[PDB]
Amino acid sequence: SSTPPEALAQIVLVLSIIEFNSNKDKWTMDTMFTDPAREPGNLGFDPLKFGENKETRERLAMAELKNGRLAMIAFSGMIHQTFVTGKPLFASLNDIFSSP
Amino acid sequence: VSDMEGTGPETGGKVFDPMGLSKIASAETLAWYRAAELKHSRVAMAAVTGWAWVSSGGPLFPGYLSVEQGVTFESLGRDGYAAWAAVPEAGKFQILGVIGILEILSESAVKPHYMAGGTPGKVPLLWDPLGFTAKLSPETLARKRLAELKNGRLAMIGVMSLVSAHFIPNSVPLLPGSVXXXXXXXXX
Amino acid sequence: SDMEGTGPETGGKVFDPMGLSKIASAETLAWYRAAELKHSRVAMAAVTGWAWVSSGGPLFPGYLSVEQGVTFESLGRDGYAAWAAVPEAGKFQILGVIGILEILSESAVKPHYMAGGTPGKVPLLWDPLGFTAKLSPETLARKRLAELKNGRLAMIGVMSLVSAHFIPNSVPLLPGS
Amino acid sequence: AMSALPELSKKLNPVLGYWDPLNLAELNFWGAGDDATVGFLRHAEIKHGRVAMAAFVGYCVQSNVHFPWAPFNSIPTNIAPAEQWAQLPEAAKWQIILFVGFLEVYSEHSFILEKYGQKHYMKGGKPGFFPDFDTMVHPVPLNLWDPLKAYKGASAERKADGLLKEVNNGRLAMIGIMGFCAEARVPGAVPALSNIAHYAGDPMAPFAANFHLPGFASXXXXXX
Amino acid sequence: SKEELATALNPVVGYFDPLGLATADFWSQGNEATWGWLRHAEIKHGRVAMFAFVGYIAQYNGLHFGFPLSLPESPSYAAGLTPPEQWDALPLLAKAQIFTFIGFLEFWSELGMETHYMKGGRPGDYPDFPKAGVIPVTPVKVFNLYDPFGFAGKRSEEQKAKGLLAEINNGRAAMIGIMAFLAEQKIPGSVPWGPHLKPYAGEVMAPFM
Ligand code: CLA
Ligand code: CLA
Ligand code: CLA
Ligand SMILES: CC(=O)O[C@H]1CC(C)(C)C(=C=C/C(C)=C/C=C/C(C)=C/C=C/C=C(C)/C=C/C=C(\C)C(=O)C[C@@]23O[C@]2(C)C[C@@H](O)CC3(C)C)[C@](C)(O)C1
Ligand SMILES: CC(=O)O[C@H]1CC(C)(C)C(=C=C/C(C)=C/C=C/C(C)=C/C=C/C=C(C)/C=C/C=C(\C)C(=O)C[C@@]23O[C@]2(C)C[C@@H](O)CC3(C)C)[C@](C)(O)C1
Ligand SMILES: CC(=O)O[C@H]1CC(C)(C)C(=C=C/C(C)=C/C=C/C(C)=C/C=C/C=C(C)/C=C/C=C(\C)C(=O)C[C@@]23O[C@]2(C)C[C@@H](O)CC3(C)C)[C@](C)(O)C1
Ligand code: KC2
Ligand SMILES: CC1=C(C#C/C(C)=C/C=C/C(C)=C/C=C/C=C(C)/C=C/C=C(C)/C=C/[C@@]23O[C@]2(C)C[C@@H](O)CC3(C)C)C(C)(C)C[C@H](O)C1
Repeated sequence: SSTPPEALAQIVLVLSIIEFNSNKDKWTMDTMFTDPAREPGNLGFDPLKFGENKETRERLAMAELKNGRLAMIAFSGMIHQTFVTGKPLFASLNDIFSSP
Repeated sequence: VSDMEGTGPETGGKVFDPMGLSKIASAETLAWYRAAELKHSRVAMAAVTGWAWVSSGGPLFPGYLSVEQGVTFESLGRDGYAAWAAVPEAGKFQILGVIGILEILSESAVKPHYMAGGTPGKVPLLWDPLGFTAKLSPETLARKRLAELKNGRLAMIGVMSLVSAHFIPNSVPLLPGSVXXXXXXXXX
Repeated sequence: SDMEGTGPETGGKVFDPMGLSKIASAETLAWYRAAELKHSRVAMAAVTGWAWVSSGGPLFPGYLSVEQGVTFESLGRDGYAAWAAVPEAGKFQILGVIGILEILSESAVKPHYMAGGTPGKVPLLWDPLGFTAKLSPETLARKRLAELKNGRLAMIGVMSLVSAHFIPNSVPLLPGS
Repeated sequence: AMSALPELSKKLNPVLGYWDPLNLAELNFWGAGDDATVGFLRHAEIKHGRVAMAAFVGYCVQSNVHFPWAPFNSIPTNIAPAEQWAQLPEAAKWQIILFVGFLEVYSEHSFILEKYGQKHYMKGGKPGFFPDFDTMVHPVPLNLWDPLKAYKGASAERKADGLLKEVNNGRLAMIGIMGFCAEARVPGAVPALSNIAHYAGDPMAPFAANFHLPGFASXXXXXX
Repeated sequence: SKEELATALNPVVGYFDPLGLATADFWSQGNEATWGWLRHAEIKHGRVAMFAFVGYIAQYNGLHFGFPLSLPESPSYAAGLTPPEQWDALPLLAKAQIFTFIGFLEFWSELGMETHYMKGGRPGDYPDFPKAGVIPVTPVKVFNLYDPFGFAGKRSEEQKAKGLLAEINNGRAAMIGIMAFLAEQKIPGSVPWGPHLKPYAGEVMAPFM
């Protein structure tokens, strides 16, 4: 709420452009996975070509999945901790481990 | 594993891979890593040289800089990093344009790309105009390449130290240091 | 076991009164020799510094931190009053340099001394000028023995100095301050 | 070679041959092998010996007298002769140093050394091979060695005996000039001499006080 | 490259480049264009310094020339004392005119050459002036730069090579001499063992002061 709203408008616009173009007609459940070559989560964004190894592909996929789930839980905790404290995360953490 | 170049007499004939950061990727990602390392090394060498030429000695270019805003090279006479956010407004853009042209031509006009079977770090012409990398033997060229790698690693550690010296309390246990912003003022 | 070090003054046999072998493997003997050699070199540097500073010595001409105002002469001719006279920045820089050097020593010798290798030898920080580059192998063994003997004498010397500082009139040749 | 040094050291001194405890004669301290090291040490010793014989003779000569040519008395009659050298003109000292360095360049030049009939001392040549002065443009009559002959086709045994005598005589002369300089600097150093006196400033310092030069002549914060 | 260096000077030069400017690239043209350009630049610098050293001594000793050059003004051959200030005394037009003259001279130097020194020509070879096929001039202009009156054509090939080597070495000597003279002129203490000059002028490498 403190930052200018035009910044949010432009950020949301850029994300809207990115995900409108990243799947040109592949929205909805019945149209996205019509091609039996689009594996889920593969938007083609691998510039550095980590995914041309094929031995660490499975461990990288599991690392991404587990880190994503952990980040979901973590961000939920951070948001609700800020809600119940009114302070940022590490200030609240310092107030937890204060003294008494 | 990499096993290509950069293992000097400091860790001793062996690759420095604690976390690895290799073998989790393909062969082209290693070449991309080496290209990024060499570009970082050269950029931080130039940044150490610029920090030395700005912070203490200050051998400013003779004349004016902006002609419109009245910005003088002598007027840029304080701070290592606040001097960047005083070089007009189009002056930054005409440097970033040169850098962008150089790198788009380095990635396009070099016929074998480094992620396809080429070499990370090549030259259209801009490197060695005077022939300082002349008839010297390939063992001498390998020695100078190793010296470049080690000097660049030291230069990256050097610019990392001189940035976060007056901003992170002690950190670097030395007495001197300059006060400025840690990172620059968001490009242009 | 056999190792190095054994020579005269002990009859050519291993000096070991109270156990402390036959509970040691090859790795433990390697660690014993590495600790002995590091202690020996540190103690040689310690006696060479203590004797030069305390007895005579022209000392280092300079200032030692122009900003703070401490001078080389103002540290004193004692050591425990002069090590405390060294500023905290100098202490931190000395300890950090030594720590970086020994982390490089641990990670840079290609066989570790407890995983093969030769204990007490680090290719880093040793002879840059080649003084021991191509000595004969029989001469190098004699100089390793000389290093061990001078080192053991040096450790005895350093603890004589420390004991005389903490406990007066101990080490009777050595004075009370 | 490695084995020529023991036999020459036996030749110059039969009671103590191959004395060297320093363990440097094997060190290739340029990375150029054992033989180049031996040649470099031999050339350095012979050069130090010759420079010190000249220095000791000059000290004994101008420590009590001088040579009147033109105002060459004000410099010599000023403290010890080392202070006289330190009080000499800057252009004079510069000319002396550059003439000696030109002789060094002529000595080290491989083409000039090859014309005399051997190679560089680190490449198998005899250590100390100052070549003849036959190469420039306009004729120079006086050489450095044999300027007015004073030598002929002597025997190789006579040449070897003269070389050994030069080597050990140069060693004793280096000891002598070092003792004289130490006695001039620190009184009471050499206990067998108590007559030579007066300061030399820093004897290992050519440029001092009088010579201005383009900076970097900061004799302040010197050592002892 | 080794033959010219050895024939010029054997003792202090076998090849002697602390900077490897020989066998460089020089604008991606090749080694041969690099070598021809370097040799031509050396010969040109030596010739310019040889002429200019003679001019500097002939102006420092006091030998001016007669007739009232720029007769309405008096910025002429009595104005300055030091030769840098003498050349700075030319108001606007003398310097511009001699610059245009040298520009034409070097333009024809690079034009009339049958094969350029960067393409396989002999460096330092000034081409002859052409016939009456250049602009309104009726005869050949007699001046040239090499052999105006046909006198130097009697020299043989070996004499020509010896003269070229002597020209190169005397060129280097005159280059050192002029820079020594200007260093003495600007910075006292610099260049001892030479003739004593006075401290004057400013930025002698800058024409229009
Ligand atoms: C971002 C700069 C950068 C990059 C891209 C590289 C890249 C590389 N280095 Mg390298 N290096 C660097 C900086 C860098 N280095 C610095 C600063 C030092 C000095 C400490 C070294 C010292 C060094 C040695 C001694 C060796 C290498 C080697 C290698 C190669 C194999 C390593 C690999 O696959 O993982 C590289 C992957 C990455 C760098 C991924 C990025 C991960 C980031 C940087 C983590 C962030 C760390 C943290 C913020 C740093 C804290 C500050 C720091 C000053 C301590 C590779 C080409 C080895 C080699 O050449 O093998 C033949 C080798 O032996 N490097
Ligand atoms: C802590 C330093 C240290 C270490 C690790 C070693 C290690 C070793 N020494 Mg050694 N030595 C030392 C100091 C040390 N030495 C000193 C100072 C002397 C001179 C008195 C000697 C004299 C000596 C001889 C004459 C011989 C050895 C031998 C050996 C080897 C076999 C002995 C063994 O198994 O014990 C290794 C384990 C230890 C020493 C652990 C230390 C046990 C306690 C903590 C020591 C307590 C001492 C006490 C506090 C000191 C008081 C003050 C003191 C000055 C009197 C082994 C490599 C023998 C050898 O070369 O065999 C091949 C041998 O013949 N040493
Ligand atoms: C255990 C080792 C040790 C320790 C902790 C100290 C600690 C101290 N010394 Mg000391 N010193 C040592 C060994 C040591 N010294 C040795 C071996 C010598 C003989 C050369 C000296 C000679 C010495 C002098 C002359 C002076 C000190 C002083 C001091 C004090 C100020 C810090 C300083 O400048 O140190 C400097 C310490 C060193 C330079 C020794 C470093 C030891 C490492 C192992 C050697 C690394 C150098 C290496 C050989 C590279 C040099 C190349 C060369 C051979 C060409 C401090 C209490 C000063 C003071 O005021 O004291 C009250 C002072 O004036 N020291
Ligand atoms: C805490 C403590 O106590 O320590 C502190 C101290 C201190 C000092 C503050 C610290 C720092 C900063 C450091 C160490 C910074 C280091 C910076 C560094 C290392 C900077 C390299 C530049 C190289 C360049 C520009 C190369 C140009 C090279 C050029 C232009 C060439 O062409 C090379 C050339 O070879 C060719 C190719 C051909 C040859 O024919 C000719 C030459 C040779 C010319 C640290 C890290 O905080 C540690
Ligand atoms: C035929 C042939 O082949 O050519 C011949 C012909 C010819 C022309 C003659 C030759 C020649 C050329 C020359 C000029 C050779 C010159 C040799 C030269 C000039 C040799 C100086 C030595 C100085 C010395 C030894 C030191 C004295 C040192 C002394 C006396 C001391 O230190 C003693 C002392 O320390 C004590 C003990 C205690 C101290 O408290 C006091 C002092 C310091 C006093 C040859 C080549 O030689 C041989
Ligand atoms: C540290 C210190 O001491 O300070 C200074 C002191 C000092 C003295 C000032 C110094 C100086 C200055 C120096 C060395 C200056 C050197 C100047 C120099 C060397 C100036 C060349 C002129 C040549 C000309 C004009 C040739 C014309 C051309 C002529 C005459 C020809 O036509 C040649 C000819 O071949 C043709 C083309 C055809 C042939 O058929 C006929 C001949 C052969 C006739 C120093 C030594 O550097 C150091
Ligand atoms: C990165 C390297 C670089 C290159 C290769 C390069 C090439 C050219 C060329 C092509 C031959 C021309 C013709 C040209 C011309 C001008 N440049 Mg350059 N320029 C570079 C760097 C800078 C910087 C850092 C600044 C700057 C400027 C100006 C001004 C402004 C004067 C005015 O405003 O009156 C003018 C006319 C300043 C600026 O624009 O300030 C508003 C300024 O600070 N330039 N510039
Ligand atoms: C010099 C100096 C300083 C310093 C210093 C430093 C770094 C000093 C370091 C000192 C150090 C590192 C001292 C180690 C001693 C270890 C000893 C004596 C071990 C003896 C071990 C012995 C005697 C073991 C003997 C036996 O084990 C044997 C061999 C066989 C067994 O069967 C029987 C027993 C157990 C009996 C200051 C203070 C920083 C400031 C000052 O200004 C300058």
